[PDB]
Parts: sequence; C-alpha cells; structure tokens
Amino acid sequence: ENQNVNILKDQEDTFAAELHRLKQQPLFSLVDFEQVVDRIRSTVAEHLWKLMVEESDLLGQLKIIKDFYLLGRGELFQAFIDTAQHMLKTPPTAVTEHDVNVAFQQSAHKVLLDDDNLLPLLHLTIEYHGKEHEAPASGWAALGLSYKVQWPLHILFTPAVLEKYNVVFKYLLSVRRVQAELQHCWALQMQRKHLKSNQTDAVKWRLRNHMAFLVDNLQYYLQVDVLESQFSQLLHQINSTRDFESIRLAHDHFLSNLLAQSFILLKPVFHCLNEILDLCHSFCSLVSQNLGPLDERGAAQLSILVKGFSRQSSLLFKILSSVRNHQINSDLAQLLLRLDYNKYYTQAGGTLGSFGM
Amino acid sequence: RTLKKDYRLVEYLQAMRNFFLMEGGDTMYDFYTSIFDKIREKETWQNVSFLNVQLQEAVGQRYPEDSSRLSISFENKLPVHTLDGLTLSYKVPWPVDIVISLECQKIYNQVFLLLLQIKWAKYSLDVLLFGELASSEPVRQQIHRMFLLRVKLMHFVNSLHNYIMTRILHSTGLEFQHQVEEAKDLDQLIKIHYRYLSTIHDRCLLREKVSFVKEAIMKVLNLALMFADGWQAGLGAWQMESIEKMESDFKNCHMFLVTILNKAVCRGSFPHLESLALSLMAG
Amino acid sequence: MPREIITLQLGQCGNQIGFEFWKQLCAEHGISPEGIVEETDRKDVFFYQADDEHYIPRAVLLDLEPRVIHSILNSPYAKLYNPENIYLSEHGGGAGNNWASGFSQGEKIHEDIFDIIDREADGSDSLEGFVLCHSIAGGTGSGLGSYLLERLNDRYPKKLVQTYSVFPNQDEMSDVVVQPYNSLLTLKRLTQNADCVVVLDNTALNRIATDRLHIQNPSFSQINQLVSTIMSASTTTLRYPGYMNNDLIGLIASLIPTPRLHFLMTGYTPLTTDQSVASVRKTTVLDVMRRLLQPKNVMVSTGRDRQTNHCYIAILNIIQGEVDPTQVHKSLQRIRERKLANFIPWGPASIQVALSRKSPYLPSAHRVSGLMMANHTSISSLFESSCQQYDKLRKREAFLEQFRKEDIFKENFDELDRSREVVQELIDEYHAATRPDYI
Amino acid sequence: MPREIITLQLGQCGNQIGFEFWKQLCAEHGISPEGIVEEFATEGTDRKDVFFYQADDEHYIPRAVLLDLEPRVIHSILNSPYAKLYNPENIYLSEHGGGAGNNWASGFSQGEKIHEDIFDIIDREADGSDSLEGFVLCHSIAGGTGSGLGSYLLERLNDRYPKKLVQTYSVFPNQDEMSDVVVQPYNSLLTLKRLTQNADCVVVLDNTALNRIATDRLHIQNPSFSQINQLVSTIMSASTTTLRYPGYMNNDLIGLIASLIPTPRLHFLMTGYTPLTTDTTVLDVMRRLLQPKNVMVSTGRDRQTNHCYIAILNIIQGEVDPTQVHKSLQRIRERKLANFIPWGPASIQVALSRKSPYLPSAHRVSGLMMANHTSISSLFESSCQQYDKLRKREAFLEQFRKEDIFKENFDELDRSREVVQELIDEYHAATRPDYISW
Repeated sequence: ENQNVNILKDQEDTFAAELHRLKQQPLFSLVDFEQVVDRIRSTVAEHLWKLMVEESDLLGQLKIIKDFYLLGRGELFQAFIDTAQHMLKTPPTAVTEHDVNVAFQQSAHKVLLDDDNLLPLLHLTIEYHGKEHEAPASGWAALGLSYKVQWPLHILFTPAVLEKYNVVFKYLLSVRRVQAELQHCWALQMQRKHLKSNQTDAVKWRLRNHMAFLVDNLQYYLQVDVLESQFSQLLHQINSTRDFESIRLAHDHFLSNLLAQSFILLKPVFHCLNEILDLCHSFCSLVSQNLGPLDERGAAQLSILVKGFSRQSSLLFKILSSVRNHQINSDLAQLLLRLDYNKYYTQAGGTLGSFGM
Repeated sequence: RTLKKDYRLVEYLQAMRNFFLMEGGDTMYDFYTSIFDKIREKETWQNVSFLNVQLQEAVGQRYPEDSSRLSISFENKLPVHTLDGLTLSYKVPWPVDIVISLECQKIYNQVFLLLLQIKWAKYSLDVLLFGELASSEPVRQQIHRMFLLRVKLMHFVNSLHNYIMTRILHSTGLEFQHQVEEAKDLDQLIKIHYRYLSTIHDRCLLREKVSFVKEAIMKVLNLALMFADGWQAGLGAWQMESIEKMESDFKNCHMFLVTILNKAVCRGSFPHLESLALSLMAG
Repeated sequence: MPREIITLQLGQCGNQIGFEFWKQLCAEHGISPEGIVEETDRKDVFFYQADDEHYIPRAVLLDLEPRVIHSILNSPYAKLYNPENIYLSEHGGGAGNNWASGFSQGEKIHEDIFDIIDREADGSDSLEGFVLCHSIAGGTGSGLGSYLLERLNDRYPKKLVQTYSVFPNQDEMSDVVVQPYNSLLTLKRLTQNADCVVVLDNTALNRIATDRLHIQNPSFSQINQLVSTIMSASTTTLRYPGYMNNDLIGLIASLIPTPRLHFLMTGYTPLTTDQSVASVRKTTVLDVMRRLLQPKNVMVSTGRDRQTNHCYIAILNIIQGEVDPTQVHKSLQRIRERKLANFIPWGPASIQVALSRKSPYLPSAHRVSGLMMANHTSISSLFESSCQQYDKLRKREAFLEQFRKEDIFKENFDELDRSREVVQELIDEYHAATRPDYI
Repeated sequence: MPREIITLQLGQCGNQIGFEFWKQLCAEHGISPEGIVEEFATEGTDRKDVFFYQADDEHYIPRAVLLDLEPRVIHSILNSPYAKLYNPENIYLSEHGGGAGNNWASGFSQGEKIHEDIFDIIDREADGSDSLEGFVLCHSIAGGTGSGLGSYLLERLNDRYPKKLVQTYSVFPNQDEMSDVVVQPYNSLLTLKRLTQNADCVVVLDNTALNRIATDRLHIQNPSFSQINQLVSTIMSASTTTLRYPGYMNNDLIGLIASLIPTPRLHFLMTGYTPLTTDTTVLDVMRRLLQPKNVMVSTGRDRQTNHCYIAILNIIQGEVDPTQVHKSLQRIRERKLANFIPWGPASIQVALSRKSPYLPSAHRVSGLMMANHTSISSLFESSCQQYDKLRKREAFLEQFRKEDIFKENFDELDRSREVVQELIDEYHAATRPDYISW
C-alpha cells in the first residue's frame, strides 16, 4: 500500500467472512486460525511473487549484482584496476572517491558500458579514517560499491547482504590483483627469451609458475564451484517458487552457500590466503625491482621470499590437511583435489618452493 | 483550463523566456549590440529616453503584446559594473498578479542582467576582427600575445556561454515547461515556478556562498573590456609587458578558479559546478 | 541591427549552385517560386520583401557566360528573384577561361554591377556581409571573383567577406592549361582580399557523390545538391538562435586565429547518401561527431595531420535539435580521451560546440543536424600540389601566352611570381602553425 | 581500456584462414559485410573490441591486415562482399608480382624490401588501438612467400615493440602428402629459428592430420584447402569465445597463454575441438578429446618415449553443470587419461563458456583442448630429418643459392637445425622429472 501511494485482489470479502466465522466459534481452534492465516499468506505471497518475478525484474537485479557486485565483466574490472592502482596504492584522501568513480565511469564507457542507465547508479565508495575527517594505507585496502535499489526489491536487499557483497568483492578484487601481477610478471619473464637464462631467472620462473598454478586453481574453483552452483540453484529456486518467503529463503541459502565457499568465515584459511596474497605482491615487486636480470640483492631478496613461500606452502598444505581422516567441508575437499590434479603437492612433498635456488 | 484559455499563462511564460531569459534572440541581440556600440563610442547609453525608445522599437517588431511590458528605465567601479542596476519591467494582469511577484521581477532582472553582461563580453570579443588590428617583430610579438590572450579569453567566455545555455537555462526551462503542464493546482504550479526560479538563481552563482567565485570571473570579464579597446587601439597602447601582465593575471585567475572548483566539487558543495570545472580544464 | 546576407552568383558552377541553394531554401520554407510564401523561424534575413511584398532572395545573379542565366530564367524561379538582380553580361563568350581576361571584363562592367551591389547594400539596414560563390577553375570565374574581391575590400573594408570556391583537385590536370595560374591568382586574392574561405574540393565532392549515393556518374547536379544542403544547413543556425549565435560573426570568429589562416574544412551530417538510411533516427551526441570524423563524412579530400606538425586548431561542431548536457559533456570527454582532437603545438587548443535547435520546416533524416568546421592544417596538401603544378609549368614556360596577350601580364609575369610567393608564405604559415611563432 | 589484438593474415593459407575467421566472427555477432550489423544480434554481452575495432559509427570493422605476395588472393578477397566490411587501407597488395616462388629466403628478402611499406601500416593501425596486448599471425610457413615475410615481420615486431605479444597460428605443411616444394623443410626450419626466438607462442596447425580427418570424417578424398580452412576457422573461433564473451577469467590474451607457457622456451602448443565435424557430460567430451583420432594435429610418432602433456586446458561452450566437471576430474584421475610432468605442476584447469545465441547451436556442450605435450617434438624431428636428408643430398640448395643470402652460406640453416635439436632435447628432458634442474 505504501508503494501504491508512493494487494488483496477481491478476496478481501472471503478473508473477512473467515475472520467472522472464526470469531463466531465458541471455543478457539488454533489449527483453524493457522489454516486461515496460511491460506491468506499463500494468497498474499502469490501476489507478491507474481508482482516481483515478472514485472519487478528480480532476475535482472540478480544478473547485475553478479556482473558487478560479483564480478563477471573481466574487461571492466581489469581496466578499472589497471587505472586505479596508481591512485589506490596510497592511503586515500577526500578526493580519491570522486577520482576513482570518474575512472570507473570512463573505463566503463571505454569498455562499452553504454546501454546501462544503471551506469549513473553504479558508483564507488572509499572508506578511510582520513576520509572521515590502522587506517587504510591504500585505496585498494577499503573500497565498496554503491548501487541503488527501489520499490519493491529494496525490501529484500537488507544492508547485511550489501556488506556481504562488499566483502566478497574485496576478496575477488584482491585475487584479481594477484592475477594481474602474475600476468605482468609472466610477460616480463617472456621478454627474457631474447636473452639467455640466468640461475636467478630460472628460480624466478619456477616460483612464478608455482604461484601461477596456485592462483589459477583458486580462481577456477572460485568461478565454478563458489559461484556456478549457487547461482544455478537460486535460479531454479526462483523459477520453481511461487511465494515471497520461498524466494527470500532461496536467496538466503544461495548467499549462505556463497559465503561458505568463500572460506573467509574460517580464520586460519583466511589468514593463509592473506599471507599468500602478500607473498605474491612481494614477489611481483621484487621482479619489478630489476628491469633486467635480478642483481645480487635481488637474488637475496628472492631467496628470502622463497623461504617464506615454502614455509607458507607447508602451512597451506597442512591446513588443507587439517583433517583428511574425519568429516570436513566438501568444498575444501574439492579445492584440495583441484590442487591435487596429479597430487603435485604429494609429489612436491606437501609444499611448493622446496626446489633449490 | 479557464486560466490557460483566458489569461494565457503559457504565452506569459514564453515571453518570460523570450525577453528575461534570452530567447527572443534577434531583438535583444540588436538591442545590446546597440548598447555596446554606444558604450564603446562613449555615446549616451544611460539615457532613459534612449533606453525606452530602444526597448519599444525592439519589442514591437515581434511581440506587440510584449511591446508595452518591455520597458528599460536603467539609471546610473568596474566597466562591467556600469551595466549594474539595469531597469526592466513586465505586465502581469490580474489574477495572474498572484502568480508573478515583484521579487519575481527582481530575480528576472538579475538573471537578465547577468545574461546581458556575458553577452556584452561575447560581443566585445566578437566585434574585434584580426583585420581590424592588422590595419591599425616586437609589434608582431605583441600581436601574437594579443592573439593568445584573446583565444584563451574566448575559450573561457564560450565555456561560460554554454554553461549558461544548458546548466541553468536549457535543462531548467525544459523541466519547468514539462512540470507546469502536470500541475493542475494553482498552489502546486506556483510552487513549481518558485522552485524553477530558485534553481535558476542558484545555477546563476547568485548565492552569497559563491560570490567570491563570480567575483573572480567578472574580473576576468573586465579584463576583456580594456583588452577590446586595446585591441582597437592598435599596438601603440600595448607593449610586451602590458600584454604579458594581463596574461599573467588571467592565468593566476584561471588557476585560482580551477583550484576553487576542484575543492568545492570534492567537498560535494554542488554537482553542476563540475560542468564548469571540466569546461575550464577542457583547454 | 538585423543582419542580412547577399549571395554573389558568379561562374557557371557558382550560378548553378546558388540557384539550387535558393530553390532549396524556398522549398524548405514552403515559399512559392514566384515570390509567394505560404504556411523562432526567420525567413527574411537572407531574402528581402520588396515593394511587391515578395521574398525575393538577397542574391546577385551575374555571369560572363549568361547561358546559366538563361537556364535560370526559363525556370519558374526567375519570378522568385528580381530581374534587376539578374545582370547578365556577355563580352564575346566569357573570359575564355583566363584569370586576367575575367579580371579585365569585371573591370569593364565595374559600375554596371557595383551600382546593383550598393543598391542592395543600402536597401539592407544591416549586412551580415558578402558571399562570392563560384568555381575558380574557370578563368572567367577566377578573374571576376578576384576583381570583385578587390573592389569590395576597397569599397567595404568593414563587411564580412566569404568565398564558396569550388576548388578543382590540384593533384590531377584540369582542362585549363593555365589552371594552376588561375588557381594561384585566386588564392592570392583570397588570402589578401577574402577574410575567410571555405574549402570544397571538386574531386572530393565527386568521390563523395559516387560513394554516399553509390552512383557511378560524376553528376554536377548531385554536387550542387550536396553543396546546397551544406549551405542550407549553414543558414539554419541564423534562422533559429536557440541560445546563441544569431549572427555568422561569432561562428567565423571562432575559426580564425589569424586573418590569413581563415580556411575551413567543411563536413555535414547527415549527407545525402543512398548507402545509408535517410529517415529520422535517434543518435547520441557522441554519435554525431564520431560519424563526422570519418573522412568519408568530410567533403574534402585533404586529410588530417597527426604525424607531421599540423594539428586541429579549431573543431566547431554545430548541433541543431534536441540536446542533452550530459551528451555534450560525454562527447567532449570521449573525443579528448580518444585523442580525436589536436592542440596547436604552441598552446592549448579547444573544441567549440554549438547547442542549437532545428526549425521544423527543414527536412530531417536525423533529429540532430551536425556541421563540422575543421581549422585543421592538414589541407595544405592541395595548395602544395597546386604550387608544384605552377612551378612545373613555369619551368616549362607553358601557358604564359594566355597572360602575355593581356597587358596586365604583358609588362611582366612578376604578378605570377608574387602570387607564388604569397602562396608559399601561406604554406609556410600552415607548417609553422605548430609553433609559437606563426611566421 | 580494452586488450586489442590485430590479425595479420599472411600467405595463401593464412589469408584464407583469416577470411574464414572474420566470416565466422560476423556470423557470431550478426555482422553484415560493409560493417553493418543486425540489431537483434547486438543485445547480448559479447565483446566486439578485440578483433573488431569500434569505428566512428559503432560498426565493428575488423582489425585486419591483408598481407601476401600473391595478388590473386588479394583480388579474390576484395571480390568478396565482406571486403566492404574490411578496412581497405589495412590491406596490402603485392607489388612484386612474381613474389618469392614459395621460398623462405625470397620471401624474407621481399619483406625486408617492403619493410617501411608495411611498418607504416602497422604503426598507423596500432596508434588507433588502445592497450594493444599483442600481434597475432595467421600464416602458412609452407608457402615460402608467407614464411619468409612472416619471419621478417616477427623480427621487426620483436625489435620495434617491447611489450606487444606475438601469437602465431602456424599452418604446418602436410607431411602426409609431398608437394613439389622440396625446400619446404628448408623454409620452415628457418621460420622455426624466428619462431624459436621471435615468437612468444606458436599454434601448431598441421595439415597432415587435417587431411587425414577430412578424408574419413568428412568422407571427402580431396586435399582441397576449402574444408581444411573451414574447420580451422571453426576451431579458432571456438578458441576466441572467452575473448569475445563476458567472464571471470581468460578475458585477456596474456592470461590465455600464461597458464600454458611455464617455460619461455616451451611454447609450441596443440589444440583439439569436439564434437568433431562429422558428415552429454564432460566425461564424454574429455574421452573424445583424449582419443587420438579426434586431435586435429598429427601428434608424436613414438610412444616408446612416453610423451607427457605439459599443460592441459579445456574450454567448454554451452550448457554448464559443475558436477560434470567434478566427476570428469575424478574420471581423469582414475583412468589416468592425462600425462603429468613430475618436475612441474601439470594440473587440470577447465573453463566454462557460453555459446552464441544468435547462431544455430548444434551441441549443448562443445569442448576444446589446449595442450602442451612433448609428442609434438617428434614432429619437429619429423621436419628435421626431412631437412637433414634434403641437406644430405646436397641438391636444390641452388634455389637458395639464387639469393646471395643463402648463396654466401647456409649457417642460418645450421643454426636453425641446432636450435630445433635443442628444442627436441628440451622436450625429451621435460619427460624426466629433472627438467627443473635445467
């Protein structure tokens, strides 16, 4: 009624008649009350389902969420990160938000996001204590997505789901940043093919291939396992459902499965993922240090990084091997199997980076 | 329906736009061209009789209905401030008197005088011809510096023109045009027009919070005036240093304005200013 | 005071194009060809209402080959104009395709035409300026235009001068043996006499006619239709002010940074094209100038310089019809972000855009009409080709008899040498426009 | 700021392949030639900014350059209605007339003659592109006209650009049928040396298994290039889907080959597509792929030397079910259908992709293999031995003695053979779990 101003069809007579009949009962029957309530709830929820599924375009809302709140426009986010790395490497200020929004919109125009009237509704936000005047020392450290939801779909979209989207987007953007770092390092090492291989070059290539395998497995799993099943199951739920509450719980369990697959809710695995992200960044920075072959200091820092990488790889294998004799999460099992395409870890002794310099 | 068919408010607002809002282009064009010809020639322009003669001669050609409401009685720091205090009136027949107030008249005069000032600057730039100066190496260098300063000035003034066109007038006028039809209530339509005029006023930089801002631009505008006279005075009234100091002042004002725009936009003060920012950093 | 524009019809091609442009103006306004008009719009700034209360066009119908005058007369549009405006003169069949001969014959009827010119000048309260529409390929046309430019600049040094010159392609050989000579003479006159000249390559017009209309016939009729469309698109701005530019003065002044560098690349959209849809379709602001940027959409064969020291100095986009500020801003942003415009390599350059609205009588293949004025110095190629063609002919010492039979060049061919020097200085200024010092 | 790659169709076979690929892309995107695109095939999420460049009218003219010493191919492609779709300026017409005679040395000499002629074209094309990831070369190393020019182009592109990637769709000669060009081993080998050093990644496209499949699967006994080029265009368009459709990974060319190239000297890659053109779950698709008959390229001819697939990548188009991939991984592991390098990682990565809704789908799932396998090294020896015997005979070298570049010496051929032997040795060492020691 509020959105009509700013639902019962004609069965209101039946509802009033039933309420009167219940009133005329000499002894109250809770079962009859419940059945009347359930019938009316079914009618209302069917009206809501029909008004939401077909003429409120919840499908398009979810599609746009998955495209941007959940990644799916690789060119878009790739170019955005390429542009905004220079600006987000530093702790943000009061102008970083506007600048990054400008870059986002211009890249989207360049990546041919030209038919979206939601483009002016797709905005950015940077969260920073120095932008409120350990605070985020980089623009990549705290970044959210601002999007507008109207009647009636905004009723579904509680802020909690919004920060879920924010945190999952943070995770995916971090993983894509590592992907791009590895890609650029691979291209730099490709350039060396006009030169001759050095021992440091070989060790760099080996570590690069190691972490490339790791992140590629991670991201392939994330795209397929973390996403495809949950999206598909929520799609089938909404297709099958006929009631508001059914759709609500369907999307609820969909996002529950997504967050379970995210493995942020597990402290140890989240910490290890952060560690490996930091190690990848450090390796890319070290490669960036020498435009040509690494120097002696480059070799020493590579050795330190390889030591840390081997330590953390043992840690990650053993936390993947936290329990492989009793019950464990099935998605983690799938992740380890994806890592064990030929059990290279067991072949590698349960760790990566154990090979000599 | 009775007011629309009887008192012709649609025509009233059309004349509002035509005269007070720069839509009767040819007439007022000629009118202020004559005024600027009078000013540059040191001729009598403040003459109230001359003003009324010009106003009536202008309005009667196209709008004899308006050739009566349009009346200029202007009476008289900076060469731009010479245009300050311009007198212009309108005829609002009752019961349309309820719609239009004297405060409305004052705001219309304010916007029209800002339009007149910007058109004065534009006309001063336009009237000069490179051949006008040429007919009138250090002289060549002074001419080149004149040319660079003039190009910069014309880019600034054109950005100002376009901003006035669409930021304040085209969009606001189009919205009011649509929203007046959708208001069946006298009070509702009065509120609509009040908000439309308030929006135009704000987009015209007339609020105190940005006075200094406009105080910067009009100075640059004033720099045009003796520029144009210096354009027509040959190069004996200008040297290297005169032109270069004019250009240094222009560039200082430009950088100050760019900084002010960036600060205000980052503060979120107003989202239509970024237009003016991009216009300033366009060149 | 209100502006007025008077069109000097001269040369066979120029007379044809002027007649077709006037006819198109009358038709778009629903004007009878007898001076009878039948139903903010302006239909009096380029016509004029005589004592007969008919909108006779503000035009001068002159030719040293009055065959086109007869063709106009036999058409029902002779009633549209005054017979006084149509002043035919035949000295034996025209100048014979000689610049000197046409200049002399122009001096021969100096007053017989200057009286008419001053008559119509005094009949107008204010003048937008003068326009000379012709093709400089005909030595008759070139000489008459040079004489007219000289006499007008002497008589009227305060009125705007524009020249719609149909430039034949200087890359090939024209049938005129003295074609480079006439071209150089007219170019010197335009640099000196003419304050602003729009460039219209004949060969470029031919190729555009063959492409857009997919015709294999180099029909002068299609060329005239194209140019008439361009010129009518020009006057549409002077019909509807919209928010600015009730005069051509502001339009031209944006495009001239130097009273000798005043030559313009002209592009129009939509162009008459049988290879594309001519019905009204919705395009964004970014669509319009993007489509114009294609050289196929530009009516001159000269390119753009982004690998030598020549850059777009002025890029004026005239948009007529519905406008959105976001569209304009995004168009500017995307053009600059796409490096679709060049700064002068001695200072920052700017893009000029005209936010205007269309009159409802103009036929519409789009809801937005787009005009492009490109003061981009990549057009000196045709001038350099003509300069080399003159140099090669002077080295061959050929076709100097056409001017040696005229006493003007009988004294010497130093007139041609000075024309060559002036054109060389113009090419030098083209090249040096990428520097802080124009010279 | 998109990742743009310019197509360089070269030679008799490469020009045909590029034209077929452009036609396939137009069909995928509903593009009518002359640059006109139908409106109802543009409402999707496909990308038209990789091999097509958005013109000043949003009509995706291809980023195509036509290069050949054969004016007949140029004229034939011009006669196609798609010629209006293509940019005429990008097309280069062979002005030599006689060309190279399908000679590597003559092709290289002609290309070095026309260095600036095409370097200007490539520079003007790149300047109009934003974030050019690299250059792709659809070319035939058999026809020496193509091969010598392509070798020169590779050298010049490597010298000119430090970051623009080089991708080669190398159409290998048919060792099933000997032609009259005996210097084909001589020509290719030289190309190989450039391919060794001037090419980042090499796409093996062997006509031997192409003809062997066209004979039976298509039941056509002709070795005609028409059906071979049809299938090649089909497979390469399938290869380009992740580039032309929205996704999460593999949206970039650098990530296309990052997971397939662990060693910068190990870059020769084979491919396969299923279902085959004959005239479901992931398990069936992978079982078809691993079946040797379904591989488009002739593989290693010596299974006694246990060749190991260094890299195994699998793109899928159409219906997607994660359970299918989950079970296919276990089926791989249980059946041991894939060889793994023990010194490095050789795991299984599978990408999910979408088919075009603007074209008639023939399969719910179409799966294509991207494999780095050491068996191809044998084919190299298959070439090298064919070279060695030709070098042994000391005959027809006079054709390369027609040009002074090889008249003076054949040290270039010796270096090419040396490098090819080195590559074969590296391949064989990769089989043993000691290649990290190298």
